[PDB]
Amino acid sequence: NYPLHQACMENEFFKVQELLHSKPSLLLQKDQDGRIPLHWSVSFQAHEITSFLLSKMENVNLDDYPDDSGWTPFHIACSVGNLEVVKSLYDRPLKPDLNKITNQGVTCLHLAVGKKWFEVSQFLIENGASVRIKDKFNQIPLHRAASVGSLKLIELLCGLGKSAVNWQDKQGWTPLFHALAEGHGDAAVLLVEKYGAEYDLVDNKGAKAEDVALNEQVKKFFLNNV
Amino acid sequence: MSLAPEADLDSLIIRNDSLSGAVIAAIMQEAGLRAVRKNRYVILQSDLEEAYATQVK
Repeated sequence: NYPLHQACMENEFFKVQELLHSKPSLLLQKDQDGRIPLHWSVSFQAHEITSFLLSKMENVNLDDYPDDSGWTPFHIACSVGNLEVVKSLYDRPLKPDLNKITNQGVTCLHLAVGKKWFEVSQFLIENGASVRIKDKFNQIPLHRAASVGSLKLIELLCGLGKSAVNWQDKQGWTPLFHALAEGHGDAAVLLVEKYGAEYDLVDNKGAKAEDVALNEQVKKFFLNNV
Repeated sequence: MSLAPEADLDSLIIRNDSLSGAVIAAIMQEAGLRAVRKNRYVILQSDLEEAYATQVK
């Protein structure tokens, strides 16, 4: 039904050449999910197909190609993690808006961080990606770095990125609340000790960050260190 | 079926923590059903966000 797109998911290069040669108007055809061939080649890390397709998209701004979920090929790239593909998509005539949000309001940085792709996250930040765009649930990337318990990302976001640290989400949780709810004692103390996170804020159910701890061991460890 | 490589399931969980396993399963089953209407064997973020939008409240 969408031959070219399929060839991209399966990394059938020779196949992509053939289909495009026959019907060039397929380069930007959108499939049943609003995706163009580049969405898929990027999704399955088909480096050769991606390059090939990009060579034909010199005039294209990726920001104009969100799929049905609002994800452009760039959001897909940042979520998969390969620095080289992200670089390829970035270093072109027209550049992607690093802060473009999906329909759920998330940015590429939210995606790389939540998956713990340090290099990609560092790359976005170093090129101007904001570290405070709030998504539909009022979470910024730091909320995600804390929930996965990545010390590496917390320091990248709060350090190089000068991230806000006390913003509360729709649920009333600051990033600290997230670290403790997921048993990440050291990330929690890192937020408090080194980046000035407050631990007296209360969520919508009146609970404090120390009260949503995975277990009272993490709870004990936290209090014993902040 | 399976989640697309770029999918982000650990995004639906971070929202209003404290979802029974049951609800998580309902969401996944619901996402899978949405992929089927698209004739896809892989689950995309849209399936997940939509599945969540009608399993939580």
